[PDB]
Amino acid sequence: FNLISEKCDILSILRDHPENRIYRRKIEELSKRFTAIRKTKGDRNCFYRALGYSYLESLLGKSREIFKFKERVLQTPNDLLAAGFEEHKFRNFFNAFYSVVELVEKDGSVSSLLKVFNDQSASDHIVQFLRLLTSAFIRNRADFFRHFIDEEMDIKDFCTHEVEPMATECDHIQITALSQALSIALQVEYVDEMDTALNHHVFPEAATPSVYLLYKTSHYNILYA
Ligand SMILES: *CC(=O)/N=C/c1cccc(C)c1
Repeated sequence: FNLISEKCDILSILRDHPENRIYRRKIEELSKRFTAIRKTKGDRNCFYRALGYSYLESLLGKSREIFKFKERVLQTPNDLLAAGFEEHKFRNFFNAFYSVVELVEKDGSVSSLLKVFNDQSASDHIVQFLRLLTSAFIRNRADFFRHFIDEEMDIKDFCTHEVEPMATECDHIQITALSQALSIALQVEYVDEMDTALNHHVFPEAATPSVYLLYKTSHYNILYA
C-alpha cells in the first residue's frame, strides 16, 4: 500500500502536523464532516492517481452507473485521435484503463481495485492514460479554456509541458478538464496554514459530488463523508 493507503480515522493525520495550532484547528473541523481518509504517495502524480481510484471505488456494485461509464470510456480513443495522438502510441495506456474498469464490473471488490492502484506498473499506465485524456480534452476545446481560464495562455505548450509528462503538478485547469472529460463531479477541501476558514470548491460548480479530496501540503488525499 505504498501508492494508496488503507483507510484511517481522520484525526490520525494530526501526527503529520504536531503542535501546529492552525492545522490542528482545521483537521478537528474536517473531522466533524468526514469520517475517514486514505493517503497517496507524493510523487507528482497524486491528483490523477487519487481521482482515478476514488471515482472507480464509488462505482462498485452500481450496475447502471458502470454500464454508462464503460460506454463513455469506449469513446475516449476518438477524443485522443481528434487531438493528434496516434493509436499505436496510446494503445497500451487505453487498454490498462479499460482493464481496471472491467475489474470494477467483474470482480467488484475494494481489495482487488486497491491492489491494481498499488501495482507500480498498472497504476502508472492508468495515470499516463488519464494525463493523455486531460491533454486531449483541453486541446480539442482550446477556445473554451482561453475564454474562461486565461486569454493570454499558450494551450499547446501548456499541455506539452504541464499535462502530458509524468510527475507534473496540477492546477484548476487540469482538474476542471479531467472532471469534464469523464463526467466526474468532485469536491476539493483546502487545508493551509493561514488563519482562515476551512473551505472547498466543487467541479463543476453545479454538482452533487461522487469524490471528495483533501488538498494539504501540495498533496491530494481521499476523504470519506
Ligand atoms: C499530488 C502530488 O503528487 N504532490 C506531490 C508534492 C508534494 C509535496 C510537495 C510538492 C511540490 C509536491
